[PDB]
Amino acid sequence: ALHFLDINATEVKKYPTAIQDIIINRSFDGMIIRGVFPRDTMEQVARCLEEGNDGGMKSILNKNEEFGTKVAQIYGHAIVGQSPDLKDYFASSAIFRQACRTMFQGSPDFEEQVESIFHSLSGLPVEIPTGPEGQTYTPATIRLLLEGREIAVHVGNDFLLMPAANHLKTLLDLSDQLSYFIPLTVPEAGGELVVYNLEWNPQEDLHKYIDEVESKFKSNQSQSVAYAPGPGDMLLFNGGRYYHRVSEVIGNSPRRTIGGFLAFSKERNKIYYWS
Ligand SMILES: O=C(O)CCC(=O)C(=O)O
Ligand SMILES: [Cl-]
Ligand SMILES: [Zn+2]
Repeated sequence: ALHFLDINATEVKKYPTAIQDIIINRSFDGMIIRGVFPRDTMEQVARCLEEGNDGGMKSILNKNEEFGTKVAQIYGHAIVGQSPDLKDYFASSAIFRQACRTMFQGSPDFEEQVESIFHSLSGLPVEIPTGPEGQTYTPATIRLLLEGREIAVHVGNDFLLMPAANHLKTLLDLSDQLSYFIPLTVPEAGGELVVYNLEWNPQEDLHKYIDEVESKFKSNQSQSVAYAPGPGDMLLFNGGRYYHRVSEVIGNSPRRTIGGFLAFSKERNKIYYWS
């Protein structure tokens, strides 16, 4: 039942209602957009991180050691699992934007490239949502997935019913939250995005959430598709509706991705993207 599209970033303007078709029409569920960022740009950013000349990106690195092998280490705080006050979230968001802008060196700039992609797929203006006191949300976060580590099965729409999304929920339309990511570094094997035909149910603590989803996902039978995008390719899929995960990274070479989420504004006149 799951349908994805394999298109190049040079033909995004040929699909002007893509985001509309996934969220509202539900005619197709995912999109793999090849060559959004060049391979050299992805190599240079990855090299900036591992060497430490990252514009202070390492200062907002969350090892997530309190969890198991079923989560990624993350550069900046992701909205998921944050406390409802968002004080730490908003401070890391500002550090992220600056450090990310520095690493990309406008070759192309991460924020404007991605925004021009979401705008090409909608025809609507693309913005990073603002907090209650005018603070910026982070446009994305960098997920570092080491050997033996994976991103455990979850569904995206569950996140907008959590206390951290209390303010953001009021800015968005009552519809499916899309999920996006672009690999910086890809592993030798593993680190695949496995998407299941299984759907989110409204009436059905991150440590508790991981254990709850896994126990319910255990019983249910579903169809699966696997995607391993290359460095610079965008994977824009209905992560809000469909249960998905990232398989165990095989080999010494780690998996590094820059991504987040996107959903329509209350009046469907704007696109909001964050992490
Ligand atoms: O690989 C990533 O960056 C996160 C994958 C994922 O679970 C998502 O995009 O929703
Ligand atoms: Cl998600
Ligand atoms: Zn996800």
